[PDB]
Amino acid sequence: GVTVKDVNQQEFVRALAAFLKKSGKLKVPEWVDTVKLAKHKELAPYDENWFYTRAASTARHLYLRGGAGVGSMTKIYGGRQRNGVMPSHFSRGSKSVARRVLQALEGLKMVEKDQDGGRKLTPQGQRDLDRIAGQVAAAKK
Amino acid sequence: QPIKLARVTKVLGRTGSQGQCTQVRVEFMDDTSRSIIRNVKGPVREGDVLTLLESEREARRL
Amino acid sequence: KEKEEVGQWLTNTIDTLNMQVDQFESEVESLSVQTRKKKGDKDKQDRIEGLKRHIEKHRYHVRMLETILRMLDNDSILVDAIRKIKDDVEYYVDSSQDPDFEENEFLYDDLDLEDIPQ
Amino acid sequence: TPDIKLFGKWSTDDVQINDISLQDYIAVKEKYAKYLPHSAGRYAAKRFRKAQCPIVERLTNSMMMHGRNNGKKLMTVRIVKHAFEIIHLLTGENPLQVLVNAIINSGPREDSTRIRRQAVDVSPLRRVNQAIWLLCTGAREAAFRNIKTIAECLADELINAAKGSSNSYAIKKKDELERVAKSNR
Amino acid sequence: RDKLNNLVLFDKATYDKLCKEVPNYKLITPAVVSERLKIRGSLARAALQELLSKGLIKLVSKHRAQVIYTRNTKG
Amino acid sequence: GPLQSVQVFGRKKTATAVAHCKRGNGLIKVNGRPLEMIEPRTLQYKLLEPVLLLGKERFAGVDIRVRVKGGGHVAQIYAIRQSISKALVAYYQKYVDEASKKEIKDILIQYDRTLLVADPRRCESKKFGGPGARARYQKSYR
Amino acid sequence: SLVIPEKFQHILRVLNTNIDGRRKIAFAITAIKGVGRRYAHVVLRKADIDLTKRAGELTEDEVERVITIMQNPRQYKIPDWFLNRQKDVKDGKYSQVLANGLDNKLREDLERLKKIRAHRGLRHFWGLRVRGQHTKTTGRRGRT
RNA sequence: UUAAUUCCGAUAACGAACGAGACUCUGGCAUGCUAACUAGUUACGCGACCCCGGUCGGCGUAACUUCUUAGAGGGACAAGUGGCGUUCAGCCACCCGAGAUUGAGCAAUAACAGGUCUGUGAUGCCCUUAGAUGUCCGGGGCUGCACGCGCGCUACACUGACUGGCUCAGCGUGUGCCUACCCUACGCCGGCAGGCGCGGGUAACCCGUUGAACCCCAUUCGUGAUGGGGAUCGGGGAUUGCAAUUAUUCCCCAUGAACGAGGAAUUCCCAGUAAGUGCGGGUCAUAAGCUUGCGUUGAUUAAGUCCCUGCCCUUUGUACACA
Ligand SMILES: [Mg+2]
Ligand SMILES: [Mg+2]
Ligand SMILES: [Mg+2]
Ligand SMILES: [Mg+2]
Ligand SMILES: [Mg+2]
Ligand SMILES: [Mg+2]
Ligand SMILES: [Mg+2]
Repeated sequence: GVTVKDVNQQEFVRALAAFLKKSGKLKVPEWVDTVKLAKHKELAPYDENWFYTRAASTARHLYLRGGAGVGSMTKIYGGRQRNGVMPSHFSRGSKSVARRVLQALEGLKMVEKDQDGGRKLTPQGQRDLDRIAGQVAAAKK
Repeated sequence: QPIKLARVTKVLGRTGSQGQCTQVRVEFMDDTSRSIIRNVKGPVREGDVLTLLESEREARRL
Repeated sequence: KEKEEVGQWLTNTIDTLNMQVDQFESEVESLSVQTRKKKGDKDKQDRIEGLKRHIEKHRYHVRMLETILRMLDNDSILVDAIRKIKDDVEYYVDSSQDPDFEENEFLYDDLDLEDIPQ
Repeated sequence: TPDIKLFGKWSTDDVQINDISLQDYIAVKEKYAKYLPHSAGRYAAKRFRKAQCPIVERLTNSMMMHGRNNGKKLMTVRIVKHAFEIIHLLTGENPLQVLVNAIINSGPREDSTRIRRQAVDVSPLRRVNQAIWLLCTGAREAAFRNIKTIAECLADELINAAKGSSNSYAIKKKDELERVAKSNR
Repeated sequence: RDKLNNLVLFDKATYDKLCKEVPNYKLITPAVVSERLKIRGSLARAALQELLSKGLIKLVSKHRAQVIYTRNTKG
Repeated sequence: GPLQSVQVFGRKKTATAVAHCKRGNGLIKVNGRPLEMIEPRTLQYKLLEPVLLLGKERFAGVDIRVRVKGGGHVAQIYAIRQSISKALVAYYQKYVDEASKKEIKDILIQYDRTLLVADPRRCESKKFGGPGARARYQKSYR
Repeated sequence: SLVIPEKFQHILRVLNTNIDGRRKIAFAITAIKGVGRRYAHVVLRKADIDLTKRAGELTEDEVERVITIMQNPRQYKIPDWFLNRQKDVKDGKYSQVLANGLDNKLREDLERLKKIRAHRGLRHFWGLRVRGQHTKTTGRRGRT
């Protein structure tokens, strides 16, 4: 009936972070209120619960393209590094927040470590994301 | 002083210092026998309607 | 400087008549809600008609103020005439909502603006 | 509807071109109805193909100016989309029709060149070009260094040009341009 | 040279102005609300949010750069 | 049961899209997502132009599954729209009467010629002495 | 909370500096020279203060909580790499240096570099570029 | 008449040669050919999730080459139609169609006291040759700073900035005779630059489906030199290097300058063009504000003229001829 694919992803991330909140075991780190998650930023993420949305984005990206590791997540969450007086370039995300989103999402069994490395989505994790897709699909009625 | 409307029957040539205007023969849309010459600014092809704010001012030839 | 100030004042007046057209239109809106929900509000329909009088004359006044601004930027109509009628146009803006209303009919007949078509 | 094509949410009919000098240069009607002001293009391949370009495609094409906005047709399509909703809300009437009225009212009918100057009249195509250009930069210098959006400035500038209010930059530069053409004929 | 003093919160002399005339505006945008009431755009957005929640205004379209409201539909 | 697939491609630029139109029910979807959610959504009706010009009953007997690779978002959307409009085109030469095909061409081309024939405009090569394809650097004197 | 209640203050006085009350607090406490756009956010997150609240909208019970975290950030779990003065040349002390202390510490770094007759100190004395810049063509207002 | 000394035609010239054109590469087009486990598509089997079907770059094999690769060919010629035309050379418009003018490369004769002796074991002459103008080592300078100029980058914001989310490329390059220095998947520690481990790739095989930026959707701002702008400067932390101080580079915090669209003047450009936007290559131990390529988004205006600056041909005048 509904998959993660055939629903709009915008509110899908915003509701899946709430599911990860209702789980209550998503394992936020100690520095999550102090950091900047990329080189190309200058201000902290304004959202108090940006870790849950980032974990939702990471779960969705692992669904849509598996075999992804920390370098792949920093490639996904990259942007334009405004070098000030120099022109802007491409810079990546933070490897530590990437690996701790993955380590959290395997702390609760939703992603899995592939042999030789990389992260894949678990079958019940696919079930969880697909039911969150079902909830945001019933939100269209 | 009414403003008039006129259809191009002929393009004669480009005029101006830089060749920036066209010189057209216009036939009025009240009298289809009254055709005079006006210098026109912009890309003008033949068969097109123009609003003359002065209508009896004839343009010099080429 | 004087022409710019007078045209700026005319722009402020077309702004305030736009706003007051909006106010009378919204009162027409809500009284029309009430009449359509409960037919029998003949007094509310009469109030809609009086507000429609106000909207009609505010629209007419906008058109003549617009004609004044066009002709003023084209330098055809004199600032002495606009200063001759500025007190009475201010009087209209101040006194349009009042029941006690002594309007000059000759606001634009003093300049032959209703005489000249658009 | 297969026959009539809504411009998103605006009918392309009920728009009458009151002039005949611009009737075959304003592309709105009966084959030029499209869903979006975004087409592929090839409208500058020959000399008069921009007459076949629909007038809102040209409105979005001339709105992407001043360097930082070049290549941003999707953004200008969105600005014109919001501006049309603001126009329809402000006037209660068709944004396509008052856009055509703004074009006709703003297009300067005679100009001055150098053949000390000399007056000429204008092309229908150059009249439409100058109309669109004056409307777009009237919106641009209305929206620069100001709190209100470019969609609002384009909307009220199109409405002010559709009535000739002399608060629109297009009208108050058209009348001076025709005035200096008046001065040297 | 030039400077505006835009209200950052409504005082009571402006709150009645807002809740009385602003729902009767044909065009309602935080930009024009800032221009009439001499307030900031952010305060205007925060105003039109509670005005939409109480239903005195009506949303037509939203965007991240342009949100537009109008008066109540008659019905 | 005759298997009645047709597989066409469509281009705008270096982006190319392959539409797979086979016999089925009224499904049209691109990269696995339905056509009503492909980003950016300001060209939603641009994506829907083959559907809205040809109606839905022509789409009723066929389902179309499009993949697209290369280019960027607008060129992606134009290649997708190309692929749809010539996918119904190559199904209706092949499996149904030719006169339905001819009247579909009578709808598509006379609306816009770039539904069925791609524009050949590609990026022109930058040459030396300038920042790009035609423009040159600033010339300085004195 | 969009009504303007009691305890609204147009200009605050912390660290003997002013604060624009119109600003969001996360940019309002950046007016202290020593506290920037991001050290403001980390101090306003170590204390539970909502960042959509304004500086005049805050009450006195939390502005002291803000500036005590300013004065001593290491007692309030701020890590050492936010600080503009760690491993000092005199007391080796990790601290965040503030309103008039910033001028004091900058001046003492300057004169401590002057006393040893270092090259950077001599170029700071003469007014030239000290970070190795090409002074031939640019910097036309520090000179003449 | 042509883009053309390009043709027709005229003709004390006739026959020729170069340049131009032709030519090679590149772009666009083929559901016809060749073929594909280092490229895939479609079927079928199994697996996973939802509610018979849907999704899957989850796993696997029976056809096929549409997508991809790159070869052989085809294709377009002013060929067809209607005007204009000595009814010639040719021009304009239109049908049919992928294309009815894709972009480069090569580029004549004659020259120029143009640049290069600092590319050369190309090199004449002269200078020097052991207290060396050879060569090596150490340190410094080539970055020095009252001023002037040129090429550029960042900007002066709301058509924006910040912060989250979403979603798309195309050229490439990559483990080195000397020769040390490659590109990196992924696991773990670290805010971060980074570090510590095992793997692949001498490459359509691994990086890689190159999840690029701009753009798109949602927050916070609100005309304030502001959350624009990021110069300058202070403190600390990593990497490369034998060595970084005159800060090699990168990070973190803090400092928060001019700058409100720029005088006279002046440059480049017309269709995938300008412009924005990022990514490669070169330089490279560390390394892009440069250059050369590549894509992505994508216009305003123009189909003209000799007014300005120049170019070509003819006629004409000349006291010019290093003109
Ligand atoms: Mg010489
Ligand atoms: Mg040098
Ligand atoms: Mg500032
Ligand atoms: Mg900034
Ligand atoms: Mg020049
Ligand atoms: Mg260089
Ligand atoms: Mg003589």
